[PDB]
Amino acid sequence: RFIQWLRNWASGRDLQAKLQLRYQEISKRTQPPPKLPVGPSHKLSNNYYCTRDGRREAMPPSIVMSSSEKKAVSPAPPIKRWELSQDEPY
Amino acid sequence: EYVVAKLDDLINWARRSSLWPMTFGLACCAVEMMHMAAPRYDMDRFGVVFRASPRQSDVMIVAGTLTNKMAPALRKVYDQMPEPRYVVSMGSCANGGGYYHYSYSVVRGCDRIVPVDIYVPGCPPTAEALLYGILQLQKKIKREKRLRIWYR
Amino acid sequence: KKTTGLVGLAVCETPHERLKILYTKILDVLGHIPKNAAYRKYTEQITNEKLSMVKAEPDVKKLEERLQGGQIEEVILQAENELSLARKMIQWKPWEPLVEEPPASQWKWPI
Amino acid sequence: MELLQVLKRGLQQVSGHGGLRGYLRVLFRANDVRVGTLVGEDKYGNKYYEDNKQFFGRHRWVIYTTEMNGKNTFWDVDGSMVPPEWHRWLHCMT
Amino acid sequence: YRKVRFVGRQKEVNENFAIDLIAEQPVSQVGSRVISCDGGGGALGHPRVYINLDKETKTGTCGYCGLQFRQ
Amino acid sequence: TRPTVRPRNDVAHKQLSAFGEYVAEILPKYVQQVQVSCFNELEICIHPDGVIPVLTFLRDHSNAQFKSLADLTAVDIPTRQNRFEIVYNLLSLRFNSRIRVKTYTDELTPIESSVPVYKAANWYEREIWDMFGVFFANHPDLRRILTDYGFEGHPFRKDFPLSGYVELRYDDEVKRVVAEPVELAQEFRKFDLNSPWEAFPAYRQPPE
Amino acid sequence: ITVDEKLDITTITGVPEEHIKTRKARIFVPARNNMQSGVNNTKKWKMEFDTRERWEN
Amino acid sequence: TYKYVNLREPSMDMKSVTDRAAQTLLWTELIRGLGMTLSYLFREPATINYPFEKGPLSPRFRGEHALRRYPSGEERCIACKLCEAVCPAQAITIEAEPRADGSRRTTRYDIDMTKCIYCGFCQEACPVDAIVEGPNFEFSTETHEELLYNKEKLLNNGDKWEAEIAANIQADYLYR
Amino acid sequence: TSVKPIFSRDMNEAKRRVRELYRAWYREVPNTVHLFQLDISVKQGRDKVREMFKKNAHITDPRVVDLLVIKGKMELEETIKVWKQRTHVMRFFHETEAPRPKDFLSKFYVGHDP
Amino acid sequence: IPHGKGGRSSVSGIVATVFGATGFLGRYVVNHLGRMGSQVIVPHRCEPYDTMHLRPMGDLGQIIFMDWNGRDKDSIRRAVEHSSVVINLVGREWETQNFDFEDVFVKIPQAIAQVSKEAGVEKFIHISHLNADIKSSSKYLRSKAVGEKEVRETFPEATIIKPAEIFGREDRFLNYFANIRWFGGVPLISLGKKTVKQPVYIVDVTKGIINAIKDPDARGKTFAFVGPSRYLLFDLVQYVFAVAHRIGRLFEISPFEPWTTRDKVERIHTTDKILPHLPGLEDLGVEATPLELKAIEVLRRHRTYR
Amino acid sequence: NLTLNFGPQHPAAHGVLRLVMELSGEMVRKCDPHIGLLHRGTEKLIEYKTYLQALPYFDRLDYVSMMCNEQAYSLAVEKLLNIQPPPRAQWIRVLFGEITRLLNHIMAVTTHALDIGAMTPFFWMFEEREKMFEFYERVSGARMHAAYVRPGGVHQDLPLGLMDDIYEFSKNFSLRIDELEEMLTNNRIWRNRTVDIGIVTAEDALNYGFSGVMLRGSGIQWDLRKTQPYDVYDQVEFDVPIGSRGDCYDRYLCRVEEMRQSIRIISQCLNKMPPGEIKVDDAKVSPPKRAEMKTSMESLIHHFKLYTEGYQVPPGATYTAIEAPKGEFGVYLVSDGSSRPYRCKIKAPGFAHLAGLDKMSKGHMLADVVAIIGTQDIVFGEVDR
Ligand SMILES: NC(=O)c1ccc[n+]([C@@H]2O[C@H](COP(=O)([O-])OP(=O)(O)OC[C@H]3O[C@@H](n4cnc5c(N)ncnc54)[C@H](OP(=O)(O)O)[C@@H]3O)[C@@H](O)[C@H]2O)c1
Ligand code: SF4
Ligand code: SF4
Ligand code: SF4
Ligand SMILES: [Zn+2]
Repeated sequence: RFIQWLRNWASGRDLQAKLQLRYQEISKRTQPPPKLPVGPSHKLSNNYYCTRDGRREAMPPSIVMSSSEKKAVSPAPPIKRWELSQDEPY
Repeated sequence: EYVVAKLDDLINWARRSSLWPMTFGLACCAVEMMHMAAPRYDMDRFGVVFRASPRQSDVMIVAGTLTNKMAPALRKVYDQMPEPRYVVSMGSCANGGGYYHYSYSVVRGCDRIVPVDIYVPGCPPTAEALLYGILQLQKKIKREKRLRIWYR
Repeated sequence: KKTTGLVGLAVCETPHERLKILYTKILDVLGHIPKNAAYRKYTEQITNEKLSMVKAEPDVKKLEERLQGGQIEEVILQAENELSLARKMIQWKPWEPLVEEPPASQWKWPI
Repeated sequence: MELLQVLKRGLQQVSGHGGLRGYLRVLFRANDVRVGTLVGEDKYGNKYYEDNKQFFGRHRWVIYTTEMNGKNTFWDVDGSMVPPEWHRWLHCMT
Repeated sequence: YRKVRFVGRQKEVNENFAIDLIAEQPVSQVGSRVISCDGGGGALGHPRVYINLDKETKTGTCGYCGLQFRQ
Repeated sequence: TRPTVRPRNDVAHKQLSAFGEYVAEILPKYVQQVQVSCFNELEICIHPDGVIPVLTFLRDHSNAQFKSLADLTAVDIPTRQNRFEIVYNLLSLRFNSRIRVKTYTDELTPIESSVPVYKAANWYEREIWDMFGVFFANHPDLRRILTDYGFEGHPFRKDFPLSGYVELRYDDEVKRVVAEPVELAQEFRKFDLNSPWEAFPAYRQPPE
Repeated sequence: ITVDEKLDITTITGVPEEHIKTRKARIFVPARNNMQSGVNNTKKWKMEFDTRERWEN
Repeated sequence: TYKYVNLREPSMDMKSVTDRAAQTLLWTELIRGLGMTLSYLFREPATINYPFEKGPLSPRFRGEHALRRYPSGEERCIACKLCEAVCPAQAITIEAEPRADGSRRTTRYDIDMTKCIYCGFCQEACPVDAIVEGPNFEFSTETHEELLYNKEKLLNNGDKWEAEIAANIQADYLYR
Repeated sequence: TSVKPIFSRDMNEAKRRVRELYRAWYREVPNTVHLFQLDISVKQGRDKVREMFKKNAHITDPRVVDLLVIKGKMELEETIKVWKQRTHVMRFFHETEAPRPKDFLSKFYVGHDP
Repeated sequence: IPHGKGGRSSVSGIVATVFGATGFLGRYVVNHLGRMGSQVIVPHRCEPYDTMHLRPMGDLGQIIFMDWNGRDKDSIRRAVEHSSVVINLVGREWETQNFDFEDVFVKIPQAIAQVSKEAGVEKFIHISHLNADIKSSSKYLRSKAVGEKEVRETFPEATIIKPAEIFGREDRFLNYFANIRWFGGVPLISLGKKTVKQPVYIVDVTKGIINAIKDPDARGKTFAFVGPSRYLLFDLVQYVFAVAHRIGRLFEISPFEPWTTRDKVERIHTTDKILPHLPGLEDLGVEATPLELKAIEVLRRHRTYR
Repeated sequence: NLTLNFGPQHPAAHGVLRLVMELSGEMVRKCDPHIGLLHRGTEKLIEYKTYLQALPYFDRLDYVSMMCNEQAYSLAVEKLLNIQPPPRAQWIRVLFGEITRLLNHIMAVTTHALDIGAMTPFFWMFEEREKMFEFYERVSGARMHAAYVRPGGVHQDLPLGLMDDIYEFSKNFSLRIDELEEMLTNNRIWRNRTVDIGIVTAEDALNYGFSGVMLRGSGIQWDLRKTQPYDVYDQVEFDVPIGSRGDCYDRYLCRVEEMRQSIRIISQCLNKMPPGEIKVDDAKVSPPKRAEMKTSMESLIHHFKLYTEGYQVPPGATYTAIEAPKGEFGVYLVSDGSSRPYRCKIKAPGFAHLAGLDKMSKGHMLADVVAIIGTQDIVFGEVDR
């Protein structure tokens, strides 16, 4: 129709990516009942406490406090640089 | 009289047909009102225009949480409104101050300062019950100006 | 190049000898400190480590490798402040021993 | 010349449902003027029209007519007058 | 004393009561020793609990279950 | 040991055990305790005489850049005989390393502030004055931020109770919004939650 | 340095309003809620102030 | 990695300036672009006629409080106080008592609908699944003195509907 | 006391400072009373100024008075400018508050010994 | 019975009932009654919006609103059936176009001298005026003293209060002056003979009630309100233009809320400094207010600074 | 000099932030704003709560982020508790953690373009924003403020759907970002409205302690998104934008390319999710399932006690920060050793990002100053740190 192509001369022409999803091909509903898998060592005869010790980790280790040709070690190796992401860097 | 009381079905209709609100954006209840301004539940042109200068208001809206550093500034703007005014406060932190309620510096209620008429509950009232509060407000206007000086 | 990457600096001007003064500018002031603190033992270690690789080889880009700063004009600023650092090491005295030990139970965490 | 090819679609759409009284009565509440095709059953006179599956948010619109529990005729509806079974449906929850 | 706050307010009050509505139940019977009570349906309602029914033919509504259970 | 336990690493636990060691070696004037956290963090306990120069030493170097002042906080600890605890947190840009500076103090004893050393402490340093009363030295503009104009409490310490004393109300007696003593509608019911039996073996106290 | 060693018992005021002289604190040991027998809730001194009226709202 | 955006030197020759000279002088910009992207007016207005039309929701949507009960009425609540101890605003207050039959029930039951911050943990803390956040946003009374819900609102409010509530739990209880 | 002071040393850089800003308040009380557009008499303001200074005169230790100096000076920052919108200055006067009894027979008829 | 501090959210025992309470006098009195905390029961006549500014004085649950006419009986009885004390301040100026205006000071205080008194109330207090005398002046000033005696038959002990002229913020008598922007400012009536009466200040008025509301023993012993020092002069009218430097009406305007060129103009120029043997204000203490300090507040004209 | 306080004015934007202006005739040269309109008593309030109960008060700290806040809290707690979260759970925290950036970077442009005064790009994008809150309601509990991330990983699994929805959503979004490119980039007046404004590029642009954009887009390449991991977050491919000079228009053009990265990551994340569980299995932290807390004996005692009190956290201080979509997010969570935490000091952006308004403003107009503020993207209630 003639009101259609005036939208297609202005700002390109899209015709499919509407601002509403109110039309068809929006996902309406889903049928099936769910059931969840129970995976991570929930079972028996090997899955067993004192192996999984998720807590009880010790104190922060004290280093030499009050009461030699060292190489002047950095806290970490320095940050090596970056690439330039070869899609369109300009 | 049937002649005179017919007139206030225009005037008390006209004030509930054009409301020019102020909004006090202070906390997370401000953001949801912007989605009411967004044209899904398009707030404009259902009787009520968008934002407006502080002079020309009828319905002020306090949203969010009040602090003691804002309790003077609220009353001064509340004085500058004209006479047929109404106060409607959304947000559960404008009805008792939500939680933050036992804090040392939050205004307890937004009712011990201004007299408020309609209480919408909820951390954010979902811009779905709030148009329902506004249609409650226009439903509240069933008052009369005639048969007030015509009685006394 | 005309922009140095990191905006706010300018390539000003010459590598390989603006640096070579400023390392040697520090090393003469470095000798002024009384040598009992190991501050000299590591600072003179890394400057002699640096200036040996600094003096004097092409190119600018090769001097970026084996000298882990930013760009070469910013490597000035890596040692620019360090000259301002070491001259105030004479003013206060860190080589002096500890002062004001805490009262014997303070850095215990669980109350 | 598109002032008549879509006007033939709109002519039956305006005139051919209720005539002049069924059009002007439903006109005086809002611009909700396009008549729904499919109808619901419940309950009083509020036939919840289900549209032609070409909308969402505006496909399952309702009609308020008259005095659910002793109210006024036509000019005071807060929208809370729906029975508490359609909240499963009118909110599009199922 | 308090009777003035609702004048023209009609006192919206509940109608039914669950103070005594257990007593109109057809009190169940089995003729066994110990019974499950996942009443109201499985995975909802009150949790599983086992009751001894030997003594004045009853159970005692299990507390949780509420329904009068007996033999 | 298993899945669903955090896999620790030893590389960062090695260098942070290595780097912070020769820090106390080259300033044994201010450093009084260094400790390594078991998850790659470092504390350098410093008596506040060296509040300026140790920062000034970490302000610039060639082996330690550390020019990203992230976090100034303040922690109170009663029953310490010197209450408060100013704790910094600074970031090395070139090295991706976190280190904190724990400096104790007391109330009336001032602290030489970090105003020439850092200019990100412009609003952070004033906050401790408003909340605790720790008067930092030589700040160009000490004022009142994040509190109301009439408080006298410095509330973030422990003796200040949950509500204040200043529950505010309006009257039409003349125009004013007047203060009043505080009145609640509900107690804020305080529970009791500490279960006994000592779930932690590692942090066991000296049994005296 | 400006050390200026001096002596005074530090009594600080002005921060509360009047409840310095009004109230009296209490320092005690919480001792074994005797519905059970866990002794972890010893070893820490606590405080609690005066209790005043609780009416009906 | 990197990308250098807005980093492009100009053309600076004979012909390409005429593309930058016709731009400023005759405005081939600002009309082809900005007068066409506004119009773009012929699209359908996506507005919900709120008193008639309503929007979408989810089966796990929160809202008004209500209480459930068993088949023929039993007061599913057992007054095990767990919803109280996890309410962040302490909007719950419950006084219980042994009712004369023997099983314990409630005497006072409160939800500070002002204070209620809707963390919904009460729905996920009851073992006998008593309190339920009912999905109805019908609200907005006119006093502060009204929204404090006593018990005889909530059992009534839990019995204005149940088929609304009983279908949403039954479609969602498998996930949680 | 192994602690450095703030400004004063011992009592004589101190007591000249509390006298100092008193004049700054004293020319301020007539200056603000027409500025903040409130209506009391101006002598009441000068009585309330000396009310505040005289009450805390039971101090025999430096750097606490000096701590009040920083508190006393910071009051003038909002005061000389306009940062207290007609309420905080009125907050000094316990005006609409009901009077405390402060008498033993008077306390006994009302209250569970507050 | 009382409990705790009466700052806010207390009980304080009393349960009052204040009629009228929409004008200048009746509003400002109740604004003390919701401060100490009580069950204030205020019924209004025909005005839902005109009590909106009243509510933020009582905290929560302390106030309650009801509807009543006054010529009806049970609307003045259903509300007052559960209380302890009750005061009244109802009345106004000029005769309505529909009302009777004579019996409103006769049968309307009698309409609450009905079963209201019989129901079990005590310390019922009515208002008087200092100038309401049985003499032949005026149509409004007299016919107020008729209610002072003909209704005094009922409630044999009341302590009916007798105020003088009052000055506050939004009264009529002091705002009758400086609302006279006109082509001539004339006093009443170009003479400095009788001016003026006793302008007691409005804080003293509301303070007299709250001391008397559990005084005790103040029934029958009627009281009078002392004014300022001491009589007053003609200078007051010159005092206006010197320092001033020379609610449910309608939708547009009220047709008749006039300056009333009738017996309004004489009801104030009839001073009558009455008998000092009434106790009546200093014994119901403590009330002592000048005029020169409260005059800056109420007057408001174009200069506002100098 | 005139001392106007153009702020408390409810002139759109956000009627707050009342400040002073000691303007020198027309130029400003002195700006000293006031904050504290919402102090709310936050950091004192948490000292009485437990760990699970205090959790939504992190959620209400922004206006916008719902899953980027509480991402900086559970990851600040799970380090203390020696837990890695289960692998299905980590793919959701990156999914919603890379969907809130498509809420800030829409609001950070439109609300800036409203103070400026353009009307139509405010309504042209929030109408597309509605297609995204249906997700939040479908998965967690509400419109915005969702107590959804827990310390024990994800609360519950997202239902059937939400995989042909997000792929339906994200395949039609780049046309909408190509709209605003025509609306603002190629336009001249908006370019003329913002070029060479707020030129702050020196080493005091980092000595002020700024976080990202109003960083790297002005120069210094650094970010917390591929030098520091969170979860499965390094196993996806993307790049980070850098602008040319140090003004607002070269921190604006970060945000167009930033939204062109979140579409790639979502279209990269959906291909890699395995089926699995939700919670941590050892159940001293996660609650057990509803079908379990009605059958066995072990389930209730590790259910009924887990809501009366909370967890058991070991002592020792900790600290972390993540990428909030406007900056770093410091949390210095002091632990004591019980169900109730000790001090919880937060660092939010805006402390640095608005104290440096003093340097950034002067030498310029008054109408410049409102155009400055909507570039840093400052939200109040978040300056309550
Ligand atoms: N102490 C003095 O100096 C002085 C001076 C002048 C007059 N008075 C008299 O003392 C009292 C002071 O009143 P005010 O200064 O506050 O002004 P006011 O407006 O007259 O207040 C008295 C209340 O009585 C109400 N009223 C009038 N007629 C009524 C009727 N038939 N039925 C029910 N209510 C009626 C009035 O309006 P509503 O009907 O809307 O409630 C008003 O609210 C009045 O009785 C007044 O006549 C005293
Ligand atoms: S609790 Fe409610 S009022 Fe407060 S910030 Fe959140 S949504 Fe807004
Ligand atoms: S929901 Fe649970 S805790 Fe709350 S009253 Fe019911 S049984 Fe008790
Ligand atoms: S609904 Fe929210 S505020 Fe109310 S009890 Fe449940 S979790 Fe607490
Ligand atoms: Zn059972």
